[PDB]
Amino acid sequence: ESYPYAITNPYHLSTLATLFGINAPEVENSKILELGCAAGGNLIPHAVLYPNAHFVGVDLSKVQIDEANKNVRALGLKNIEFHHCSITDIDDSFGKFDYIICHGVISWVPKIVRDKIFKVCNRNLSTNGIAYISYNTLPGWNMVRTIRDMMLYHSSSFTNIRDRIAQSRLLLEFVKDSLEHSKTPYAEVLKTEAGLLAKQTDHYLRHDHLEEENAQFYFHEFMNEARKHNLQYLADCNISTMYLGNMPPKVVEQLKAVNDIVRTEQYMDFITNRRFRTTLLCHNDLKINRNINNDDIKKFNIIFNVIPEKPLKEVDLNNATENLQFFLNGNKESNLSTTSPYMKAILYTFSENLNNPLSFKQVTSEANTKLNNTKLNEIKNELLNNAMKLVLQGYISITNQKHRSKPVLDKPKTTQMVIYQAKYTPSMWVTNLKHEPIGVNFFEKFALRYMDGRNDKKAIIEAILGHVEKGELTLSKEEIRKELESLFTPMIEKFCSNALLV
Amino acid sequence: ESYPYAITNPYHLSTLATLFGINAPEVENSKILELGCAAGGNLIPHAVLYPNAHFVGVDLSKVQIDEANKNVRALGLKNIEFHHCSITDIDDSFGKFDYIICHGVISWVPKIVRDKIFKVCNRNLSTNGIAYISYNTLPGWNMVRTIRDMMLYHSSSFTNIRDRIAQSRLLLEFVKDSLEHSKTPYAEVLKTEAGLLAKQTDHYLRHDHLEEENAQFYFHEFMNEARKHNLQYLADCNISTMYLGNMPPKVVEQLKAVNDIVRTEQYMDFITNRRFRTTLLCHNDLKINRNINNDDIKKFNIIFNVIPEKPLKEVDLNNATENLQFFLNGNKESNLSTTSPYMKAILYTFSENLNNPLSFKQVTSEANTKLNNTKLNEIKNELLNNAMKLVLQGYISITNQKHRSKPVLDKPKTTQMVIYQAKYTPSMWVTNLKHEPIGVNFFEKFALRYMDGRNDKKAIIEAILGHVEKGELTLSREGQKIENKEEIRKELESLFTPMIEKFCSNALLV
Ligand SMILES: Nc1ncnc2c1ncn2[C@@H]1O[C@H](CSCC[C@H](N)C(=O)O)[C@@H](O)[C@H]1O
Ligand SMILES: Nc1ncnc2c1ncn2[C@@H]1O[C@H](CSCC[C@H](N)C(=O)O)[C@@H](O)[C@H]1O
Repeated sequence: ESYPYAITNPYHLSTLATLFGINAPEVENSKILELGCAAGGNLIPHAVLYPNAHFVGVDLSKVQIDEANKNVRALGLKNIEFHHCSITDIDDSFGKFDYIICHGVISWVPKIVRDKIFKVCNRNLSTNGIAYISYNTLPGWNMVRTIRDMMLYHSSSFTNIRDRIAQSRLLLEFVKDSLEHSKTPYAEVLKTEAGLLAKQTDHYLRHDHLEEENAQFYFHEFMNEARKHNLQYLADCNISTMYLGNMPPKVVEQLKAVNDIVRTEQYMDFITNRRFRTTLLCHNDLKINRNINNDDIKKFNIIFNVIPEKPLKEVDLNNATENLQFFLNGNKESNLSTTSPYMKAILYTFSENLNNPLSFKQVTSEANTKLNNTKLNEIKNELLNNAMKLVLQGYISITNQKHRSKPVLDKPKTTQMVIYQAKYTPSMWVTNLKHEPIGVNFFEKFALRYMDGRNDKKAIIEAILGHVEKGELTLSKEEIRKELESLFTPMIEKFCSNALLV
Repeated sequence: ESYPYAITNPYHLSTLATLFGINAPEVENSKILELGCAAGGNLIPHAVLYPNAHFVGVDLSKVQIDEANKNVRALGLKNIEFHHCSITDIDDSFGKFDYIICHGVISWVPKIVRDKIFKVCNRNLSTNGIAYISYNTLPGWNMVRTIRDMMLYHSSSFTNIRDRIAQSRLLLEFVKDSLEHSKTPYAEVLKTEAGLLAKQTDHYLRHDHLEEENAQFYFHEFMNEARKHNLQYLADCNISTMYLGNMPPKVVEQLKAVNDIVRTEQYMDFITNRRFRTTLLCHNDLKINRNINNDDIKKFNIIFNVIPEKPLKEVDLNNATENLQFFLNGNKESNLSTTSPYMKAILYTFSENLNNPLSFKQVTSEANTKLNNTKLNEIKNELLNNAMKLVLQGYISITNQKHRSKPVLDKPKTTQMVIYQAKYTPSMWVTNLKHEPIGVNFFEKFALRYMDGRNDKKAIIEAILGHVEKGELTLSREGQKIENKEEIRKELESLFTPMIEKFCSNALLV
């Protein structure tokens, strides 16, 4: 189970670099390095997308690297190589990379390897390159460490990994039952954290990992190390963690009064109990511009994943007594509502383009055709006044990736990575065109096996029919017929709006 | 400022020893050692109370030990020694002690000194003696450490201790400002913690104290160190921290099943976020009896400090359907109510005996007089069935201390220690007979100066009046001053009766 992590997508690093006034290299011709890449699930899909780029993963585990290379051979990729070696084996002969991704390693490795990671992110980084390093942080990690301590101390039962996992689990359940009637805040925190741990699979409970030491960085100590290597802080990959606007305005003005972003970020870590950071680093020499304005939205392609409570053909967009509701990435609650004809036209245009970025001009022109082409100015005004605020709060995505051609649904066609995963892989998820893991059931997976752009609906349904009778697939003959076709159109919608169709 | 800590009282250690089947040494002739005694405010009041007991303090700070010796000399005590030396200087020549008190020390000292504290608590402890060691604990200490890390980080502004203090205060208020509207639970925990910290004085916030390393014990790690020295866990001095009865029965059954008290205690620390322990240890070879029965209440004198909502003379206790309310140490917020006439009679009896220990026979016979002396057996049954449960939950105090004879309020007489504190010391608090600091206002402190067991009420009032006229005490009406000789005499006579009640109920009168 080697997952892609969308937040490490080189196009995301490049986007964030653009936001802050850095011109990062074009992704399609770039060179990309992943440190501690495991079996390559966070790297291989990019190699498939960008045959003109070059990819290098490094991991100390020979079994993971062997699995990486097996999938490389299977996909026919000529642009990617995996090396079984330590990070500490990397030297100047590896060359310079435009993007360096190190996700979930630096907290778990000894000091000599942490120092090496910083040194590679300097020496092997291109002039305008971007380095990603993610790590656990105090104060938020305290609670996790406590539970690990708890599970180790009560786990002296037997010697086996397997046997010990079961009593770790029933210790989590025992904790739940213990706190049943407790109203204190700490009981609430511990109960939720234990519930999370219980949900996880055995690889995360296995006690050899529980015993592993975490570096327990504070942000300012991490940055101390990065600055020793002449790297400066660019951004967190979730920019909403940098948002100061939900705080009292005197406080915000005071935070701006001192100008250093590391101290401000550390302060926010202290008062928010921050447990994890996904940090972007770049070379000291670059001049970063943190002054962001509304018009900056025009620099980017935009995604706002919103689902309207009422369909478009049932509403009159110029009826301003009607407050219409849109659910964000979903949904119920966690939502927004508008009375504006212009904001309605904008939100309806985003809801037809889910996970398919639109330029400022594309969004506003398409919304204007819903307003009879008369409103372009008012629409541009409404988007300008709002977009960047919602981006900085994390509701809207910006990307340097371009709008994708509308998929043709007569003969639905998924991607090379996805067809491969559906045919040859046991996992119940696939990697979409945004480098996001998308969960699928058995019906959706078997159906993805057949979307090459050739087979029509009847053909795909028949190919799946080969699978149901000899399972393989079992759906929870005529009932099977229209049960299968009732599942078809919603599946196509899910694939088309989750960037699984080409 | 050197406070007494009532929880370290050797009579409290002895009481807990008795609860668990240990016969600890008689307090009045004992030998008592305090490690890291600072200025001796936790030791000196016992030397005053127990002329036939011997007391030894040890502290590394010359300034503190000098203050302790100044107060010993001021009090004229011959039974107490204060030594300026390290705990590492203690050896077999110091002799054996029946009680050893180490409070707020071991978490703050290097590993070698911690080793030595355990060693002393074995080698210098009498056969039946009790050692007390308190320390900060994980997981609860995480938050405190975090705030200290924050303060040190956010004030690094070179070179000025007072200015660094001002920056740390500014920081803490800035925190409170930042979290105002935010409703998340972490924000609330942090908010009140920084509130406590802002409340304190400058010596707790000085960066050199913030930089000091805490040992950060888990309980099982503390007990591992104690066991190396052949010390076993007796109990926590707040026994309510040991109580499992508020947890689901199946959980309580599993905990009871594992039959390891140190593991059970650790589990409770994890699920309650325990931040501090006050631990009693004793030699490994003593047989500790953990089976506690209702009738064990008969072994102890008892205090339950309850204030009735309604005066006894306004209620009929024999009424069984009326719900009567009682407020604990306090209160009006935290209370206990009952319709039982027998529990009512017991509760009014405790309310008349505040902070004065009562035997089982005393509680039940006095309760019976309220029920017309026909109820003795029912009242004994009520106390039997509820008392030890309330003890283990922390509501009722048990003590090996004797019942004290009633103070005669005619010529009120306070104790040697508090008459010293009131006359000769700047502090606004005094140390009562139970080793508790009791806050006093200016009128109460002045009054205490004059209660020698000779001055009657008229003479005490005349003395205080002299202070009001000398300019050293002012009385607000309020908020206009009351300046006329008569009418200040009037007001003083108004204030005297509740003051004598408060002293009487706070164990300040002999
Ligand atoms: N010194 C070293 N050099 C190269 N890889 C290392 C290393 N030390 C640890 N690793 C690798 O670092 C990884 C940490 S687990 C994280 C793996 C992957 N990025 C993911 O999130 O799924 C493991 O695959 C381990 O084999
Ligand atoms: N090695 C050592 N030997 C003797 N005293 C020490 C010591 N290390 C620290 N101390 C003393 O331990 C005390 C810690 S502060 C706690 C003091 C006191 N028990 C109270 O609670 O008020 C300080 O007075 C310090 O001087």
